[PDB]
Amino acid sequence: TREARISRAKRAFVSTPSVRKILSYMDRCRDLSDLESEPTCMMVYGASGVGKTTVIKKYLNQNRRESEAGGDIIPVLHIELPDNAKPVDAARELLVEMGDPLALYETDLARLTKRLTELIPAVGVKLIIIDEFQHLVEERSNRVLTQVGNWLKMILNKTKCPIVIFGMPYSKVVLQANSQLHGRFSIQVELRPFSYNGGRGVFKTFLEYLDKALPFEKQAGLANESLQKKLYAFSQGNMRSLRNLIYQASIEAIDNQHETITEEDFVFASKLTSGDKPNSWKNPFEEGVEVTEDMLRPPPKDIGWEDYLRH
Amino acid sequence: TREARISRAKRAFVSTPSVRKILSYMDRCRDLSDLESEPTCMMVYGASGVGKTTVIKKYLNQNRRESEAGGDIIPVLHIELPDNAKPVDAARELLVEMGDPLALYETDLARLTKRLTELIPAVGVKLIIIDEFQHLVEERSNRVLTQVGNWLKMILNKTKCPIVIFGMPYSKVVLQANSQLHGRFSIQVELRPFSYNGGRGVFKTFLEYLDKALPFEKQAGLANESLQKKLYAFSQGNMRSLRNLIYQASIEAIDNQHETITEEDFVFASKLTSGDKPNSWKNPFEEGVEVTEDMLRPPPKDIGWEDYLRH
Amino acid sequence: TREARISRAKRAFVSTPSVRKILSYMDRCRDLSDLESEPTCMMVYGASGVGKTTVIKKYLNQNRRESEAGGDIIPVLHIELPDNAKPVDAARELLVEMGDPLALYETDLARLTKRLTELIPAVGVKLIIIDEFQHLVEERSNRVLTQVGNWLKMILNKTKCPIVIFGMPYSKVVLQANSQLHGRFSIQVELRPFSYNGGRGVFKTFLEYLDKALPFEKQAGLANESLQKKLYAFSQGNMRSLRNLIYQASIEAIDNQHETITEEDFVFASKLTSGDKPNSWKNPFEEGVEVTEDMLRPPPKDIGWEDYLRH
Ligand SMILES: Nc1ncnc2c1ncn2[C@@H]1O[C@H](COP(=O)(O)OP(=O)(O)OP(=O)(O)O)[C@@H](O)[C@H]1O
Ligand SMILES: Nc1ncnc2c1ncn2[C@@H]1O[C@H](COP(=O)(O)OP(=O)(O)OP(=O)(O)O)[C@@H](O)[C@H]1O
Ligand SMILES: Nc1ncnc2c1ncn2[C@@H]1O[C@H](COP(=O)(O)OP(=O)(O)OP(=O)(O)O)[C@@H](O)[C@H]1O
Repeated sequence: TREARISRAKRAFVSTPSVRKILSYMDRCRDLSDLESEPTCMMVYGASGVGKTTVIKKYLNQNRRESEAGGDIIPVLHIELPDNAKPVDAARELLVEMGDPLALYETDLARLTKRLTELIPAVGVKLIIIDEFQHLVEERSNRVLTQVGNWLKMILNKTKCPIVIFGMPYSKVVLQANSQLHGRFSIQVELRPFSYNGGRGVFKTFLEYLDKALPFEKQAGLANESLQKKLYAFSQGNMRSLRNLIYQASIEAIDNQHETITEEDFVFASKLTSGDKPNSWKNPFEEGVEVTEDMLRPPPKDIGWEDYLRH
Repeated sequence: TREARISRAKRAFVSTPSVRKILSYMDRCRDLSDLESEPTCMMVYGASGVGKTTVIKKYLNQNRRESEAGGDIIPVLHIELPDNAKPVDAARELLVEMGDPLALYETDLARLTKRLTELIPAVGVKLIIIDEFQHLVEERSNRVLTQVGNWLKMILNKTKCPIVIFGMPYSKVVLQANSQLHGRFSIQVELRPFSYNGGRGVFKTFLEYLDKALPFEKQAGLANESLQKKLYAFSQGNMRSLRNLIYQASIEAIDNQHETITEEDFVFASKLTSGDKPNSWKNPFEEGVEVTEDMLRPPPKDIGWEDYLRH
Repeated sequence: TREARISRAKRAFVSTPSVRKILSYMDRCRDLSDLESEPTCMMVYGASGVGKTTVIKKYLNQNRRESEAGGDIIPVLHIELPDNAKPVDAARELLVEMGDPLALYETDLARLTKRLTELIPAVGVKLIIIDEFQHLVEERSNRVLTQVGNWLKMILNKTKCPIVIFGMPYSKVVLQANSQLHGRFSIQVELRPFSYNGGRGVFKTFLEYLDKALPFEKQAGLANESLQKKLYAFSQGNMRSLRNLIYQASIEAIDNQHETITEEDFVFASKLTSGDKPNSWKNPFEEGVEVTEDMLRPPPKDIGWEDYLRH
C-alpha cells in the first residue's frame, strides 16, 4: 500500500473560489487592524462538514509556520469553545492554546482576563480564529447563553484583535440576541457547499483538480457526465461524504492493485459510507438504478438549521 | 498601504453638536461637584453603536492625559459591568480599574467598600464613567436586579463623586424600578443618531468634515445629493455601519491605488458589510436600483428598545 | 466661579416647621431614655427626596460634633441597611459604622450580638438612626422579611436605647406584619412635602429664606406670584427637584455673570433637569405658556407608595 500514497490520497487539498474568498477575507481582516483602534472583525457561516477546519489549517500552514519557526510569537490561534460554554472556560482555553500552560488550576473570572489582556500584546497575537459556537445555543431548550458573547464583547473592547468566529448557520441567533454583538461582527461570508450537479462549473473543475491531485498516474477517472451525476446523487453538498467516497475508492483501487478507480470499488465504497445518510436517501451505485433528476435539487437555504428546527 | 494612512483613515473623529453637548455636560458635571456636598450626577442614553465609547475616549484623551502623565492621580475612570452584574463584581471592577490589583482574590462585599470609600479621596477622583447597564435587565425574564442600583445609591451616599452611567435607552427601566435612583440621576441626555437624509444639515457637514479628515488629497467625493442619500439608505442611524462602509471604501481605494473613493469600490464594500442588516433591508449599491423616499424615513423613537420588546 | 460661592449655593439649608418638629422629637426621644428602662422609640415616614438624610446630617452635625471632637464617644449612629437585609448584615453594618473594623471577616450571628451588647454601653451610644426600611420588602413579590425587625426587637430587649428607624412610608407594611414591633414604635411622624402653592404660607417663607441663603447680594428674585406657581408646577413636592433647579439656575447665573437668577436661565435649568419626570408632566418654563391651576393640585396621600403599588 505504502504510507506516502495513502497520506497523499487523504491530503489531496484543492481550493474552491469560496475558500479563496475566505482566505482573501482572512488576509484582509488581519492586514486591516493595526492593534490600536477597534478591529474590523468577521464571521463565517458554512454548514455541517464543508471544510471550515480545513480552511483554518490551510490558513495556519501558510501564515503561522515561519513565525512559529522563529520562536515564541504564534501570531494566530485555534480556539474551540466547550459544550454549554461559559466565559471562564473560553478564557481558560484562550490562555491554554496561547503558549502559557498555567492559569488553569484555580482561576474564577478575576485575574486571568487581566493577564490575558496584558500578555496578548506581549506574545504578539495579530488575529484570533475561534471555530465553535454551536454549543452556545442549548440542545433541548430554545435559550442561547449571552455571557460568552458579552465577555468576547468586553475583551474586544479592552484588547484590540480581529476575531473570525466560525459557527453553523443556526448560530446567527447567538448574534441576534445581543444588539452590538450583531453590530460589531459586520463583515460576513457563506462557505456553503456545491449547488449545481450538471457540470462545466465549480464541481467539475473541483473533481478534475482532485483527480489531478489523486495518486494514480493513469490520468482522471472522474469528470464524466455519467459518473459526476452519481457522485452528487451520493453526496448532495457535504464535501466530507464525497472525499470519504473518493478515499474509500482510492484505498480499494491500491488494494488488489488496479490502474484507476474504475466502476467496481465505488459500489463497495458507497455501501460502506452510507451510515450517516437518512433512510429516505437512496444509493445510486447499489444496483442497476438510473439516477433521477428530481433527487439532485440543490441543498436547502436552511442546510445547517436542522438541529435548531428539531425543537 | 502604509500604517499611518490606514491609522488616520480609521481614526477620523469629527464632533456632531450632540457629542459637543455631552462633552459640555460632562465638563459641567465634573466642575460642579466640590467632593463635599451631594453630587449633581448625569445619565447618557444613546443607542447600540452611535459613539458612546468614542465620546468617553475623546473626553478621557483631553482630560486624563496630563494628570496621568504627572503620576498616580487618575481623576476619571472607565467601568463596564459584567453580564447579570452583582455589587461584588461592580466594586471588584471599580478596584481592578483603580490601579491597585489587590482586593481581587478573596473579598465578599465586606472590606472592599470601606477601602474603596477610603482610597477614592486619597487618589483624587473628580468623576466616574460607568459604560454598560444593558446587563442589569435579564435576557429572557422581564425582571431587573436593583442590588447594583442600591450599591450605587449607597456608594454615592458614602463617598461624593459625579457618575455618568451610560446605557442603551431600554436601561431606563433600571432607574424606573428604584424611585430614589430615578430621582437621584436628574440630568439626562439623548446621543441619538442622525434623523434627516436630504442634506444641508448635520449629516451633510458631518460627511463634509469626514471627507476633510479622510487621507486622500484630491478633495471630497461625498456630501452630494446624488451620493449621500445612498449612504443614509445603507445606514439609517448607526454611525458604526456608515464609518465601516467609509473605512472599507477607503481601504479599497488605497489597494489598486486610486485618486478618490469613486463609485466602483462602494458596491463591494456595501456587499461586504451587509451581514448585520435585516433580511427586509435592501442594498441600494448592489445593482442599478434607485433609492426610494419611503425607505429614508427617520429612525423610530424606540431605536434601542428592540432587545427589551423581544420579551 | 469660585469654590466658596458654589459650596454655599449647594449648602443652602433652611428649616421647615416639619423639620423643627422632627429635630425636637428626636432630641426629646434621646433625652427621655436613660439606658436603663425600655426606650421610647420613634419612626419617620417622609417620601423619596424630601430631606430625611439632610435632617439626619443636621442632627448629627449639631449633636455628635462636640462629643466626637472630645474622643471615641459617638453618641448618635447612622445605618443604611443592605438590599434584601438580613440580621447578620445589619449587625455587620451597625458594628463597622461604630469604630471596630473587626467582627467583619468571619462572624455568623454568633458572637457579634454579645460583643455589640457588651461595648454599646462602654462607648456610650445615646440614640440609633437607621436610614432605609425599603430593603426588608422584596422588589418583585409583596412578601416582607421579618428577621431584621425580630432581631431589632431582640437587640432592643437586650440593649435598651432609642431607635429612630427612618424609611419611605409604605415601610409601615414591615411594622403592620409584626404586632410587637408595631407596639414598640408608637411615636410616628409624616415628613410630607409642600402641599399649598397659592402663596403667603410655608412655601413663600421657605423660598424667601432660601433666597436670603443664596449667594447673590442684591435681594430675592423668587417669592413672586408669577414665578412661585411655575416653580411649584415644575417640582410638586420633591424638594430635590426644586433645589436642583435653584442650583442649576444659580450656576447658569454665575456662569456668563448676571446680576441675579433671571427668567432666561430657568428655561435651560428646567430643560436640563427634565429626565426623572413622567411623560404626563408638562414643563412650564420651556415655552411662553400660562400654567394651569388644575396641574397645581396638592400631591396624593400615598405619595411614596407608587413602586409598592406597581405589584
Ligand atoms: N479544497 C478541498 N479539496 C479537497 N478536499 C477538501 C477541500 N476542502 C475541504 N476538503 C475536505 O473536506 C473535509 C472537511 O472536513 P472538516 O472537518 O474540515 O469540516 P468542518 O465543517 O470543519 O467539520 P468539523 O465539525 O469536523 O470541524 C476534509 O475531508 C477535507 O480534507
Ligand atoms: N464624530 C465622529 N466622527 C467620526 N467617527 C465617529 C465619530 N463619533 C463616533 N465615530 C465612530 O463611530 C463608532 C462608534 O463606536 P462605539 O464603540 O463608540 O459605539 P458604542 O455605541 O459605544 O457601542 P458598543 O460599546 O456597544 O460597541 C466608531 O467607529 C467611531 O470611530
Ligand atoms: N431646609 C432645607 N432648605 C433647603 N434645602 C433643603 C432643606 N432640607 C433639605 N434640603 C435639600 O433637599 C435635598 C434632600 O436630599 P436628601 O439626600 O436628604 O434626600 P432624601 O429625602 O433623604 O432621599 P434619599 O435618602 O432617598 O436620597 C438636598 O438637596 C438638601 O440640600
